[PDB]
Amino acid sequence: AGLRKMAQPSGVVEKCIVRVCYGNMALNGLWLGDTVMCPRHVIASSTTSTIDYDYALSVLRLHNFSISSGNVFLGVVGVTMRGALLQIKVNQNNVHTPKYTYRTVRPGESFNILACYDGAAAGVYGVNMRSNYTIRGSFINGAAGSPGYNINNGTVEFCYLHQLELGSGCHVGSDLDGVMYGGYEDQPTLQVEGASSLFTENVLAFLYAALINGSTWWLSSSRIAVDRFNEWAVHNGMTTVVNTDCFSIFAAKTGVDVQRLLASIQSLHKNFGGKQILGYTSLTDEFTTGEVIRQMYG
Amino acid sequence: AGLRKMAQPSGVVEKCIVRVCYGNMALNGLWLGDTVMCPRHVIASSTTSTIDYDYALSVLRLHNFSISSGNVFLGVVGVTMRGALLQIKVNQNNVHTPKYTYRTVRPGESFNILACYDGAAAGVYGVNMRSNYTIRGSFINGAAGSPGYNINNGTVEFCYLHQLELGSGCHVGSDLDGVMYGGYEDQPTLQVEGASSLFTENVLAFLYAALINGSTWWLSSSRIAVDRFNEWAVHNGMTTVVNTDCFSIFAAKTGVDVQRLLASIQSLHKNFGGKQILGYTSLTDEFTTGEVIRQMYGV
Amino acid sequence: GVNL
Repeated sequence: AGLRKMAQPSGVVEKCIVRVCYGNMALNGLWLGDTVMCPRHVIASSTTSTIDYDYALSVLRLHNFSISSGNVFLGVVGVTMRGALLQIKVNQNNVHTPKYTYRTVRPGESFNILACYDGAAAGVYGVNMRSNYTIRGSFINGAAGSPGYNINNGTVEFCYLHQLELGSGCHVGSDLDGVMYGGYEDQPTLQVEGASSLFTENVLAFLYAALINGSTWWLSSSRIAVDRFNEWAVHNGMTTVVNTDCFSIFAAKTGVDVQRLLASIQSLHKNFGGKQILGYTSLTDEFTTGEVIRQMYG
Repeated sequence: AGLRKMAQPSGVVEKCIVRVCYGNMALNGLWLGDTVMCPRHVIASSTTSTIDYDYALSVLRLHNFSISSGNVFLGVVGVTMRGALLQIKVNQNNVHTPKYTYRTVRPGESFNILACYDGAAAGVYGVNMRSNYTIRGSFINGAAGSPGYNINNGTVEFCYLHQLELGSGCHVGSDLDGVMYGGYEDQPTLQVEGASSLFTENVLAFLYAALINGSTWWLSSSRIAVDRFNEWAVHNGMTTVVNTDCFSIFAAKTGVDVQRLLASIQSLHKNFGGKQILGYTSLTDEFTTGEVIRQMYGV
Repeated sequence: GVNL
């Protein structure tokens, strides 16, 4: 009984973190096979004016790179641009390379952040991609290159390398092909995050997780129609609901239908914060259905 | 920027988890050097009626144990009782044993849970020892033996092995000497938890991090004296604050004194007014000043 | 109590 925003174990990912230095810039890289990936602004000079990354690569000296795993430095064979990342060929294989894939995540999906500094893992936590493609993270200067990941069937699924902070805990990374999430630029210029809406699908996963754990003080007796709730959601900063069949697994375990939970959501929005649900803010949208099931039953 | 209840990386602890199976009971153990620690109720015949643990140990058959780290299977050389734990000597050394110490954590201290299932690490989260000596975890049946730990300067400080649940967000372990936290018993009996009190020092760390992160709407324009607050606290579910000294460093980065936050606490107590603070709608004592400084500054 |  209970529910916690958990992080999948980090050990397989820890062995792939390297320190990447260039000039007076140092950040984190991901070492898989004989390639290190890392944000391309490690080669940037100015940190307030637009950066011509292509010119920076044109004048790059490979010996100016200093790449280390623990106390062991690697020889740099080549560099190539990969969107907002650099792909750095190194002269040695990482013998601890896990089995892995790349996958881009979409808004509302959960993954794990391994926050790294100076090529070393310092903490691990779970995040959920917000509707404006930022994550509610905890990063200070030096965290760039921190990997996001999910573990599925012995396979590490890399989805995120940290790039920048827009404001507050609004953090922005790229996927592993170098595409920035949300389209934000890796330029030190003035950009604003879009608005963000609560993922109603995620709130429902959380509410079902509450029911399975015996928390029922919030559960309406009356139901509300999907369309009625949708009309309300768009004026109350929550996303609309398309299909209720994705919650079939929870219907089959609680007897409770989504329409009762949508009525509870509106009443919880009416007295927002009057009581916690499982020690969490009611209407927390950081839990997905998969997370809930994986945590609750397995 | 950003405050997140986080966990230290689980890598070094992950290699110390074993599955400990006896008869039809299975749970997790911690394998350090040539010793495996695990909750003693794995040798109980049923966890539904009172257990004579001494009896079960005396009738125990070593060959009935199956202890494995993956498909490394460990032969059992000996078994001894260590409070609420079993100290099992095994025939192989865990070569990946980290440098480690044992330490009993006190209320208001944070540590990490590596939540384990069937002898394998399943996830990791930070927790804080509540004043009633329980933690707000997420353990299902078969998670007993999950270790709690901190990491300081390459040393793993083990402080917790999960034992039991006495409520939905209410979990109890033993330290690695076998002493149950809070003195609860490893028996299926009527025990309830003591009332909890918010650790005011931790709440103040949280509210400082809120200010640092640009959340200020809740900040009181009044002030209350520490002595005054402490008399209010003992009647409203909060610990007294003893040393205001550790917030000197925080009251510089912000122009906010402890006495200002302490007035804010009284109003925020039982009310955030429809709003949130760094996602929270209720005062949290899960962050220590140490945690918060590490997260905002790296120091 | 539940022995987990």
